[PDB]
Amino acid sequence: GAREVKLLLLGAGESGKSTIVKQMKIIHEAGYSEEECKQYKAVVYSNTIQSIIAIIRAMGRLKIDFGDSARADDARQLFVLAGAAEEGFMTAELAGVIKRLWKDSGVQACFNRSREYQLNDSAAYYLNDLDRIAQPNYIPTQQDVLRTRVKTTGIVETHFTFKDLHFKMFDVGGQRSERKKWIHCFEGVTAIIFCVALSDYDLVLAEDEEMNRMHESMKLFDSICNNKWFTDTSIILFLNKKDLFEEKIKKSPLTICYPEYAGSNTYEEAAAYIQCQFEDLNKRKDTKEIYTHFTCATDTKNVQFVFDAVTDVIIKNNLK
Amino acid sequence: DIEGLVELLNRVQSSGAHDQRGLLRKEDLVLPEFLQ
Ligand SMILES: Nc1nc2c(ncn2[C@@H]2O[C@H](COP(=O)(O)OP(=O)(O)O)[C@@H](O)[C@H]2O)c(=O)[nH]1
Ligand SMILES: [Mg+2]
Repeated sequence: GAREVKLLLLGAGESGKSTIVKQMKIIHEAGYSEEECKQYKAVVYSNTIQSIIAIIRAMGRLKIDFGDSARADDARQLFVLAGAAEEGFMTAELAGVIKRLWKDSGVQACFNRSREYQLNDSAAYYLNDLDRIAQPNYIPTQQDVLRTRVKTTGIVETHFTFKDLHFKMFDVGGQRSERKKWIHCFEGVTAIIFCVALSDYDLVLAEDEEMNRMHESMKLFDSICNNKWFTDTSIILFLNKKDLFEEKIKKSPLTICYPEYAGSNTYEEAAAYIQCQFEDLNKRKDTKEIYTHFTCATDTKNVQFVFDAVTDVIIKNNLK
Repeated sequence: DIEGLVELLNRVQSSGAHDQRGLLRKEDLVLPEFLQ
């Protein structure tokens, strides 16, 4: 009989939970039709503008000047044009204002110091494709839709059948929940997919945090996998944004996150070191097994392959 | 205490980039002080 498979996505904000949900829709559901894609044009532009604005705000805070003094008027114009722009369309005026700012060396300098503030990882994706996106005849591709960031109102869920299993994937993400709500989310969970943004390793400590983002994530993973209530639940670990981590490891040493790291700064040793940090938190290596996969949630092919392997685990873990 | 875990979940899952998710809103359009 097609038993129910309740999947709970957990992890810090921006770790890729929403993205995994949309990949399921693209992989095991109907995905997005062109008509549905056109519907995202407005959020694509909103996200694009929010991104350039985030970088501009950081320049003021970090005190980074524009490569060209003229860009200051563009920045102000950016705010007025955006505030009057109709949702869904981008004028040649706003497009130019954004292209000039994104091009500015000062803006790029701030963009490259994103570890010092909080910039969404879709910023570069859209900002680099201003040629394609700005055109009035623009039709968001499936990948563009995947990259959109939307308003998270309450628990999100998605249904889909895979290998004669009724998957119910839940993501509480963001929406602050009460003890009751969480207990309800946990009861019935067949497997937990814990997402981690590998690229968060070089993030500057916030004013009110005792430990860096990576260690906060480790603290939570520690409570989850060692909690007796999940003894039988499959604990899947997604070390995500491996693509961003790989790009970063070149310039920002892992020693930023783990001052004790004495390995080399290759993608391989740094990633392995992080895999061990999380997996070693398991206090019952004899009993529980952690199923780790390095991912790129925005890569449908990779997610498909990985979710395929997670399913095989769910099946056999069902002592059958 | 599970109540402690719940606290940890809300704290960890709510962190991250702000004002960078929905449709444009008058709040995300405020002009940064250094540009006034
Ligand atoms: N380059 C890259 N970006 C990613 C990856 N996974 C997620 N992102 C982006 O990072 C942001 C992460 O937040 P999101 O996916 O909404 O998940 P959530 O906030 O954890 O629920 C999004 O803007 C994604 O497009 C990845 O593997 N690689
Ligand atoms: Mg979130």
